[PDB]
Order: sequence, then structure tokens, then C-alpha cells
Amino acid sequence: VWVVGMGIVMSLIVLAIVFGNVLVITAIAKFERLQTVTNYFITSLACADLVMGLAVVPFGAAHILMKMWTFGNFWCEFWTSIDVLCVTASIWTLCVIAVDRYFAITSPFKYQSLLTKNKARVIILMVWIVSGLTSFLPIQMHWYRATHQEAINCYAEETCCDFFTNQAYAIASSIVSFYVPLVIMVFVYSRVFQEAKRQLNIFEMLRIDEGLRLKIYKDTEGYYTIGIGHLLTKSPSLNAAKSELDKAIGRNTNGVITKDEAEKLFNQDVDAAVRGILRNAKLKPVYDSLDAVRRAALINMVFQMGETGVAGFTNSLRMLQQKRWDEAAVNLAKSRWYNQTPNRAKRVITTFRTGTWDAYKFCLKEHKALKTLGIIMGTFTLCWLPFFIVNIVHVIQDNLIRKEVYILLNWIGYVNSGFNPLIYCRSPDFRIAFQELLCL
Ligand SMILES: CC(C)CCC[C@@H](C)[C@H]1CC[C@H]2[C@@H]3CC=C4C[C@@H](O)CC[C@]4(C)[C@H]3CC[C@]12C
Ligand SMILES: C=CCc1ccccc1OC[C@@H](O)CNC(C)C
Repeated sequence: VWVVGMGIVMSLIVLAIVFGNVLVITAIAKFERLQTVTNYFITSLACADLVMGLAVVPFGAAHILMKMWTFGNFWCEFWTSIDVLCVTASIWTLCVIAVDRYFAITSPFKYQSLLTKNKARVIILMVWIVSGLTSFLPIQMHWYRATHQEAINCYAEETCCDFFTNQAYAIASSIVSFYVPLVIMVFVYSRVFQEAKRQLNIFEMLRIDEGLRLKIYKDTEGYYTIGIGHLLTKSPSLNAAKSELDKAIGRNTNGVITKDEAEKLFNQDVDAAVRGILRNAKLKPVYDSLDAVRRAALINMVFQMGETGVAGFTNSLRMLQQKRWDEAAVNLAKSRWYNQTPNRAKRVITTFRTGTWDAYKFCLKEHKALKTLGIIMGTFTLCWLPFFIVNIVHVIQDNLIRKEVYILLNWIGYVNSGFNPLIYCRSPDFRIAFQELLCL
């Protein structure tokens, strides 16, 4: 009766992997906005999962339920070679993603890959050619084969497909195929998360706090705004707001502006906020006493409220100058501004308290993209590392291997081929593609 329940659960795992990855591949294959360098590697990853879901996981399920191998010794060696290829290719692709994200964040381009689609295609094809060679040749040439009697009996028997390996292979294949790219991926992507946080500036901080709209909108007070929190007029007239817009840009806008035009106004307003601080006798000394991070928090306040407005916080500024952060924070919380925009205020106040970008952590869309890619990496590790740790331990220790524990932990890694599509539901671009392909 256990076999029935086990059979259903296993069928749904197969179905969840297949449609899940087919959906992801179809989304990148058809939607123009999703044909990026990062998404080409995501396709390489989704292919390995689809291959795992169609050629590995179904035959694995059959081996458990029938308690025997009914496909012969040739498909057994081939099946094992494909499985290892899928794991090796999946982790090497995740390592490439990490290295590519590093080179991007360390470049002036910041979020765009330095690789071209042609180069990325070659990188992907080289990963599969190398992973194919490292995974098929030691299995086909029988370099993996153990010398103990129980293994030889399993090799000769056409109804035995128990992955018996010699200690050397179980160490060599594990290091080259998994541990080496994992160590590099974890070490490199921790630096990408570091650079994203360290390279956070006032412009990024304000694009988070104010947002971006190329259409005229009303703020909390009700004043007409455009771009990144650029107030057009205090007048309650759309024509009055459109006139000030046409005058500022220097063309017939009709209430709509370009991304290039939005950045133009933004660089002007930020520049005006910094200029205003230096001409203000009450803000200029506070600006000098502050560090790089806390200067942005003061520029942020002058951007939102204005030179005169911020200069009104005589008590708060005094303690910012005296470097008494926690004390300044209470007086900043005890204000009209904190009540008006509490989410934005809390962030700026935390910046003044901590002196770090911790409040603006993964708030930018480009930063959320790094988090999404970081989740994909982290899950793969949590799913495969227990199998690989218990694998390398039962090589040195020799005992406590079991079949029950080995297959179970291998299936923890198998279930991962169905998780990646669910994690892509974080990206709005993928979400928009999925609902279109599913007609919702
Ligand atoms: C089991 C073995 C024999 C089959 C392996 C499947 C191979 C053919 C698949 C898996 C991953 C695939 C790649 C995934 C990513 C891309 C990006 C896309 O923009 C062009 C094609 C390209 C470069 C694919 C080519 C074919 C590919 C290398
Ligand atoms: C020899 C250790 C296992 C191994 C090493 C390197 C790369 C992949 C590896 O194995 C992944 C497993 O999914 C294999 N599963 C068997 C075929 C049931």
C-alpha cells in the first residue's frame, strides 16, 4: 500500500520538473525582454533539470518501486552518465553565473554582462562538452568500477543498477564535478552581494525612496511629480504641471518623458540638493562632520523636503555633527516628516544610526535580481550538499553508507530540478511571461 502513495508522490515530482522547466525555456525562447546573457545560463540550468526530469528521475522512480533494474546494463551505465552530467552541468552553470555577475558589478556597466550572446552561447556549449566528457568517459571506460565482490556481482547482473564506485572515483568526480565549482561560486557570489551593498550611492538610494514614473503622478501631499521624485508644481492643475514639464525638458512632452530625460532631471535635482547644503550655513558644517554613507541620508532629506526644511531640525543636526546617532534618531522620529513618509523616514533614520546601507538591502530591482540568482544557488547547495557530504564521508569511514539513506539524499537533490521554476516567479519579467503562456 506504501508503493501506491510513493508512486503518486514520485509521478507529481516528475510532472512538476517537466512542465516547470518547459515553461521557463518557452518563456526565454519566445519573450524578447527575457533574452539576456543571465537568462541564457538559466536556460542551460533549466535544460539540465528538464533532462533530469525526463531521463533520470522517471527511471530512478522505477528502480525504487520495482526494487530492481529492468532496462539492462547498457541503459544503466548511460542513465548514470546523464545524471552525473546534469549535476556537473547545473553547478558549473551556477558558478559561471556567479563569475559573470562579479565581472558585471565590478564594471562601469554595473548590472549588464560584459559577455555577448555569442560568447555566452560558446561558454554554455563548452560547459556541456567538458561536463559530458568528465561524466561519460570514466563511466563508459569503466574507470568508476569498484573491485569488491558485491559490486562485480551487481555489474554482471542485468537487474542490478546500484551505483558502486571505487574510493578514488568517489573523491575525484566529487571534487571536480561539485566541490570545486561550489567553493568558487560561494566565494565569488559573496563578493557580488558585498559589491552591490558597498557600491550603493545616493542616486540608487533615491531611485529606491522616490521611485520612477515617466507619467505625471501625485505624491503623499498631492503635488504633481515626474521621474524620480521631481516636483513639477504646487498648483492643482495638470496643464500648470505639463507647462513646467515642457519648459524643463525643452520639447513637446504631452505629459510623457523618456528614461534618458528622467535621468537628466534627476542628476540636476541631486546636484541642486548638494549645492543647497553647501550654500546653507546650518547644513554645510553637519555635511562635513558626516561620513560618505550618512552624507547621502542628508542629501536624501534635502532632496525630499528642501534646504530650509532640513535646516529646521536644529536639535537633530546638532547631534549628527556630535556623532550621537541613536539620540538624533529619536528626535528625527519625533517629527512631522516621520509621520508623513514613515517607510522612507525609517530607512534614512536607520542609515544615520548604522552608517551602513543595511536599510536599502535588496530594495533596488537590479539587487533583487542578484538575490533571486542567490536563492537559486543556495537552494541547489542545500539540496545536493547533504548527499555529497554523506557520499565523501562513507568513502573514508567506509561503513554507514546504506541504500535507504543514499537514495533518499539523492532524491533531495532530485526535487531541486522542480524548485528553480518556482524561484523565477520572483522576477516580474518571468511572472509576466508565465501568466501569458498559461493564459491567466
Ligand atoms: C543528453 C545530452 C546528449 C543532451 C544535452 C542537451 C544539449 C544539446 C543542450 C542543453 C543546454 C543547451 C543550451 C542552453 C542554452 C543555450 C542558449 C540559447 O540562446 C541558444 C542555445 C543554447 C546554447 C543551448 C544549446 C543546446 C544545449 C547545449
Ligand atoms: C561518485 C559520486 C557521485 C557524483 C559525483 C560527481 C557528480 C555527480 C555525482 O552523482 C550524482 C547522483 O545523482 C548520482 N545518482 C546515481 C546514478 C543514482
